[PDB]
Amino acid sequence: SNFGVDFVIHYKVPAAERDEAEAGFVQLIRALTTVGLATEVRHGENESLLVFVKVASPDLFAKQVYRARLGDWLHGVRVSAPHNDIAQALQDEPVVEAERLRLIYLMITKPHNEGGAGVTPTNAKWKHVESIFPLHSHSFNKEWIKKWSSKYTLEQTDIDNIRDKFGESVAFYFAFLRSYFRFLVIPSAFGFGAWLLLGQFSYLYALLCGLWSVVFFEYWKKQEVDLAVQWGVRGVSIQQSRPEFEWEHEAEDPITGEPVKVYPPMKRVKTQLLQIPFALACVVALGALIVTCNSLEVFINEVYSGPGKQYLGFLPTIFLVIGTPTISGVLMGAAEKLNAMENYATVDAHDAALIQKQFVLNFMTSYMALFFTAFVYIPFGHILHPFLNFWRATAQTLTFSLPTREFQINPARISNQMFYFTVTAQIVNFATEVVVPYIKQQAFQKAHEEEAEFLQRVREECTLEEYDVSGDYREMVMQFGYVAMFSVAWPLAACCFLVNNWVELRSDALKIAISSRRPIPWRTDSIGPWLTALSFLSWLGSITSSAIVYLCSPLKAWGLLLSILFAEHFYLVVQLAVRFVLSKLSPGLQKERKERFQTKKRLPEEMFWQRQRGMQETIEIGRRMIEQQ
Amino acid sequence: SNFGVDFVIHYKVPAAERDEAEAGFVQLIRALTTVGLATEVRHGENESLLVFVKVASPDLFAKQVYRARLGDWLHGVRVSAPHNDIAQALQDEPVVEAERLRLIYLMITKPHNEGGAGVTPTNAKWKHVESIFPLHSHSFNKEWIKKWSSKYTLEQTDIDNIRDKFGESVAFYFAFLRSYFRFLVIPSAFGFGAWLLLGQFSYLYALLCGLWSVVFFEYWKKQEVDLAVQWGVRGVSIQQSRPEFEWEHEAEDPITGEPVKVYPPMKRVKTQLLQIPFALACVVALGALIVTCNSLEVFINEVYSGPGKQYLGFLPTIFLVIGTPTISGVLMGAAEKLNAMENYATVDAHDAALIQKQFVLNFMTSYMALFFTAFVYIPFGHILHPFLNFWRATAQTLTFSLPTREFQINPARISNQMFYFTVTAQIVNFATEVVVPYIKQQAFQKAHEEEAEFLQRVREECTLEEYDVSGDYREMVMQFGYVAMFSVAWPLAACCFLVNNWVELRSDALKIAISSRRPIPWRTDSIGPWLTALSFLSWLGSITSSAIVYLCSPLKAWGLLLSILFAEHFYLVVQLAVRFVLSKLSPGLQKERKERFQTKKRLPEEMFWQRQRGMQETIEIGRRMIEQQ
Ligand SMILES: [Ca+2]
Ligand SMILES: [Ca+2]
Ligand SMILES: [Ca+2]
Ligand SMILES: [Ca+2]
Repeated sequence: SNFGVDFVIHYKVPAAERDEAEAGFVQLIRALTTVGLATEVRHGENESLLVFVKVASPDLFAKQVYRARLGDWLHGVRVSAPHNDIAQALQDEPVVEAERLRLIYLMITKPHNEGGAGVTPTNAKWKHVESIFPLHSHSFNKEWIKKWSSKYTLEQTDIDNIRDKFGESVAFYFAFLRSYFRFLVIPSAFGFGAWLLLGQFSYLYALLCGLWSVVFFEYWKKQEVDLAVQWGVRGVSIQQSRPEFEWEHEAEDPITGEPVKVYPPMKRVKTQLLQIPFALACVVALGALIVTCNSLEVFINEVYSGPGKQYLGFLPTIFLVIGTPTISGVLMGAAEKLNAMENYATVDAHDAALIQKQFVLNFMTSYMALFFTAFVYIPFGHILHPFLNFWRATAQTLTFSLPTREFQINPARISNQMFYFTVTAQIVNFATEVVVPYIKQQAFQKAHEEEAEFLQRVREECTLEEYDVSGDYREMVMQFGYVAMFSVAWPLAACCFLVNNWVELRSDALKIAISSRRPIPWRTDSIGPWLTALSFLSWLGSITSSAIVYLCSPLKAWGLLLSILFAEHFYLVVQLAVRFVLSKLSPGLQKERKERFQTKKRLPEEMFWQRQRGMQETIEIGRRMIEQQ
Repeated sequence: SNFGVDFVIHYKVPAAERDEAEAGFVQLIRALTTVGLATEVRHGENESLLVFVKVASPDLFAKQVYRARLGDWLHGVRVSAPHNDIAQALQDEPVVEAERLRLIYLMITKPHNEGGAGVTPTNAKWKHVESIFPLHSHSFNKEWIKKWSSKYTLEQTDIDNIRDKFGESVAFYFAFLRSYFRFLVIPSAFGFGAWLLLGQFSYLYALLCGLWSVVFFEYWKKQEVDLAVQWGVRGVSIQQSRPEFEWEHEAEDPITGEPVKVYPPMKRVKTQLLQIPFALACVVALGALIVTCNSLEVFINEVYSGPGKQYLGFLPTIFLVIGTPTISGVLMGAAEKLNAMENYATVDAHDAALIQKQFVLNFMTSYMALFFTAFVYIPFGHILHPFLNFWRATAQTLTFSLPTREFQINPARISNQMFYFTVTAQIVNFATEVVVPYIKQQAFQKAHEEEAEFLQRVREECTLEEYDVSGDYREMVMQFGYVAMFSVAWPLAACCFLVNNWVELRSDALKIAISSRRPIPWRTDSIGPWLTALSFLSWLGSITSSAIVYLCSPLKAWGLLLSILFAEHFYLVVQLAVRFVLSKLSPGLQKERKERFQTKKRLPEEMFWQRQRGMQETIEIGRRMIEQQ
């Protein structure tokens, strides 16, 4: 059990600049004391100095919590008006752990004018402060793992508990994974049905796959809106600006009427418009390598008859493994250099821009081999003839002293590639994610009274790295892209993916439990830029499915064009119909509208009109007029 | 000048059922007296009985106006909170004429439980009440016409005055017409440039026309939102239900917490799903006639050599004129019968459904001849061979006693048709709209003291019909469809349209001034279903332009398919970019958010933490720890 410790600061001290390190330590202690948090100090690993900080006075902390809740309600991020006095607001809803931890973290690091102290390491006057991290709970982790590992389905209460404990981002990711796993069932069902009844490359399968993709996307959007409203986060616009921000001037904010720094959006749009040449450059760089190694593989495997073919067959795999990391790193460095000068105000926008910049690289790294195999190899077996000859010539130049074989296309290559990507890639990915990092950490670790165990545990936790949710989102997005794009060439893929997803729904949890330290609980409204990635992947799959089903079934061009047209237009019509049907039917919006309603409700001219100046006289004159007529 | 009269009721009395008519008259007088409005009675045309009604007590009317304003603010249709007491709300903003007239009309006709009396003629117990209409003002009409006829451009003040006087629907229509006229300038500019420099059937012209169409649509949507917020109408949801409504049960409204009748939306969607067979049936019915008369015209004009060709050349025009009205009437009756059982709650939804049902008929009536000429005649001159032979055979059967000529396609047919539709159709439409109805009314008209002139004027106004804004909207939509669809075949069209639009911007006003009586001032939020019509017309034109430019320039199919693909994808990309750019940049939303913001703001555990219980001691022990290290 934790010893009442709220936050821990590492504060590594190098051997050199000892006076500067001591000055930083005393300044940090002074700042934390003047903020109003109780602090201690203990030993580090070998040169650091671990310190523990916690809240001292519960009453002032409760007052600050109430003020933060009032501000959040005032800014419009929640729909429940708090009580006027602090007598039941903290009793009707207890202060959850995540909210208290987030408030403490915001107190620790913020500008001195409004917050407590700018203890952020990126200030350039606060160095040697390596990281600030909270502490894990062993009993809760064990109970959560045991409960989750022995249940066939997960109700909303588990996701609510995850939101209460670990914040909103992890809960959103787990809810998205649960929804994806639940919606992946129908894919598997009718894919297995088609594989049993029909054959390979079926048009109906592609059409129904597009329909399922659009239906799932719309339903997930609606459920995401509902969940965002339920948890009381909406447009979380209120975040503080990044320290590295450049502004031309300061004006008056039209909403709050406060002086804020203003940067025109036209300059930002003009800077953003330059992304296209970067995309083209990375596209060319990745293609010129992937195609080359793939062609080398086709040469080595297909057209060759010399001994020792098995030994030489591993050349392109190690070539890719050695080569693609450095190209990816150079391109990522260029993308970071580009994004640094974009002048993004909020940190979340900066992270979204970085994710969008990386997405193209991950997309091609995942799909270029399949695209080359399915669009260049199977339909046209003669376009690759000179490239092969090229390689053959080099073989002669390599030999300096060779038999060959007539080239014939093998239709089973795509099935083997899809089977590999569906089974072996998933198995290797799970092994790398779970087993090896724990073994590495344990091997690295192997090589006062009543508190030595706690100190050892906190040191071990400080040794570990920080957990990130971007990787899991990227993996799930790539899996969905595979399903939406290339499932028409091997219908049994989805079923296998389903099984993997189930294991992931627990495996990722284990990754949080033991192999990483608890992240800082942040608040987010949506999953982020992944919605656009999902939409683009679905749209591109809607075309690629029909292109593959026509080009891999003398291949008239007009037939392929007509198939692409029909598939795309059917996808658009289905999307419109699904959107209309869903819009015709959300408790969250109704609740917000009702709350707003309740809040609002809580607060010849004169003589003409004199002739018949009565009731009986008018009726009498009307009767006389009727009788005269 | 009006004699203080607010509203006029006709109350025609037939010769038969005199006792029933008298009973209705006395009941109506009693109801209007018990509501609280001063009423008179005068002579009619020959058997009717005109009555005048006005508000009696200004104080109670002002109180009702304030209550209505408070209710409107409470329901969320306006963003300005009224004053607590009636001392400056009626002084800061004077009660406009349109609002007072609308409130009086709502008082006159409404259910007796909440309103004054159900004087609506569609109640089946209130007959012989032909119509309730307000009175025009001659001085204001003359001044408005004189001011508008002598200004090159119109500022927002004129539209604001129109909104103040004639309500919101007419003001919205005039604002839309002004925006369309202003945005039609660039069309004319580069169309004239292309006609001077390039030749006919240019691809760049079609691409830029699509770009202009999407840009104009997005800008109009933004301006419409801004104008709707400015005038204090938003989601005008608050309208009373139609008397002819069928409900399964009554439940609690989630918003206002009041008992309202509930009809499930799934049944309505299922009923709406049957529209497709009706559309197909009307499509076939219109095509089977238009194609037949067009083919007869081609026979008579092209392949014939007998005398008296000019006399026989007018056969298909009179054939269309005689034939299409009855088909249109039958189809409209069927559509009305279908829409009556749709069970639409609000009257505006019913009108929108009727407009959407009619739109297909007007669309094909306008565009079928051009489609047949541009897609069947010019590219393939041999598909029409047997149809011609068919007609020729009948000629023999007609002769019962003939020379012919070899059939050759004339490329100038499309230019002549477009020139006709651009010049002669507009001239004839303007003449029919303006000149003939006034002459007909004057010819029909030709064949107590100090008030005879007013009685004659009111009788003449009662003679006229009711003004409707649907026709002008339909005409403008069809004009925009022509511009977006078939301008690539004759670039000089847009310029001519521009001139016509200018005249219309005054001509329609004249139509309101003299040829029609003032409509009941209603409130609307948007133009209605015309947004979907504009979007569909633009999307279809984006394809039709490229199809025409490729098929009318040995016509390989793959080239046409590729052209269609490229044009549609370019249109989609341009639409996405324009939407993003516009969203990156609206004062109305900012004002509403600021108003909402202001409204919201108006309201080993114990001993571990004891070892260093201070500030100086912590620093001293930290220094000792550092020294020991
Ligand atoms: Ca995995
Ligand atoms: Ca994962
Ligand atoms: Ca006209
Ligand atoms: Ca008009």
